[PDB]
Amino acid sequence: DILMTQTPLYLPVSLGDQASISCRSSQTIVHNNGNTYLEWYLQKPGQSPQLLIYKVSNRFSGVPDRFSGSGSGTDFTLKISRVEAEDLGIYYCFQGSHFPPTFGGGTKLEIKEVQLQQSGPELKKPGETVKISCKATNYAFTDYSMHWVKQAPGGDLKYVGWINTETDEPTFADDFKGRFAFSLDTSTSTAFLQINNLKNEDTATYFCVRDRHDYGEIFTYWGQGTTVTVSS
Amino acid sequence: DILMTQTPLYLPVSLGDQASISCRSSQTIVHNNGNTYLEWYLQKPGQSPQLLIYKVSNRFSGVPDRFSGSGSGTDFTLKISRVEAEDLGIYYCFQGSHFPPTFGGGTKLEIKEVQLQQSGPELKKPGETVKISCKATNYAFTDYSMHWVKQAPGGDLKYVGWINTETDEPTFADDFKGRFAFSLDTSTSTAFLQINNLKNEDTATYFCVRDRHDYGEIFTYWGQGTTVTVSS
Amino acid sequence: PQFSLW
Amino acid sequence: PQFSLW
Repeated sequence: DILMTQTPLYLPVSLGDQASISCRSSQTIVHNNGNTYLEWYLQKPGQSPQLLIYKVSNRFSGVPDRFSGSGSGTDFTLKISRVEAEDLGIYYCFQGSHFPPTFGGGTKLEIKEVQLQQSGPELKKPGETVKISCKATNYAFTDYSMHWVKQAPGGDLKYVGWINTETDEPTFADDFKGRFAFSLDTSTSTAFLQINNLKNEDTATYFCVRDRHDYGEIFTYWGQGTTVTVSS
Repeated sequence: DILMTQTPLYLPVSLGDQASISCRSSQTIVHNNGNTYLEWYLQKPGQSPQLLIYKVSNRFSGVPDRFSGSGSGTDFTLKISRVEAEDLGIYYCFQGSHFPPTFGGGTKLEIKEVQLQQSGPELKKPGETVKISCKATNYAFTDYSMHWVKQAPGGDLKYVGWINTETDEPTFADDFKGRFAFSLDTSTSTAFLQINNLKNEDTATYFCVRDRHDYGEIFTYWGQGTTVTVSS
Repeated sequence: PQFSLW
Repeated sequence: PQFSLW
């Protein structure tokens, strides 16, 4: 419902240069609790997205100060004072203030203990079913919910839903109401996402994600992802 | 029709190791002009293929010398003297000697100013119609043709065809004689690919590509790609 | 804690 | 130059 319009789609740059990326929300994203859950993620080639900035301008632990986030209202910006080799990849802005949370389309930048382990890539024929698993390590599984995110072939990110790990109650984003189901197994500290009747539009990498919302962070720990290829 | 068969399918290695990939074509691939257009590409997840080797054994610009290409007739080999992290991804061989140009199926290497900007991701539904755009900057748009390549869910790459940017004449590959139309808006140095009445199988990633054939290089510059998602 | 923001 | 190979 809340569109995050991210520009530019592409940012060719030479190391040493500055880079600025902007994001405009279709609606304000202040939460009734006063916080603005606007986050910025970096996805390096062959890796899962990683959190860089949360609540608009706070740098995630370990993120270098070359990265700074700013903005308010409907306009936000991530600035990289000097681009280095490890900064190349795709950047995404994200709003987690109003359900369903939404991601910007991404900006490809290029030169001119908690762990979540997911099941392996699956090649499936349409109409079939797949059950993706996500095993939580280093925290008590039922202390935090488990979230699920879909990354389509072209890289766009879409929220699937979350499952309360204590009540076993799931919640889906409108676009995933019907053929998707969440379940869990506490004996194995594992959360599952099941997809019924595999369709072409389901081909993607699905990520399970752990939040630290009580610290002000929405998507802090990402699984390595599970690619589901529907070879019709 | 030419089949490009690569060996192995997956190539697990430790960093710093040597790696070798084989590629066999179902026929000899020498062009009537005497040249053998056998190329090698590397594609990182979510990025576009990048040209490594052309004319069998010549390194493309910017490609480090740990990469070497060799072979003849129907047996071709890509060698990497020392594998480094930036080298991981899927490698595809390719022949452009005989139309339609074909791509090998790929080999995944894993651990144990010309610019083309395409239109964002397209969330569609069957029947809908989509117009993918590709803005070519930093060169005389009418100087060179514009090629289009389709990448299927399983990563299979297929040539769609090309359009003469001066004469505006499109040339298609038998599998795209249908609902596929090439057009251009030279006033913005843009080439378009048209797909009407979308279907489930149209969900793929479409890349516009610039050749540098007068250099013996086939697909030298690739746009970042446009994935056409169809909610079938 | 279980997710409580929405 | 426009594509002259095929």
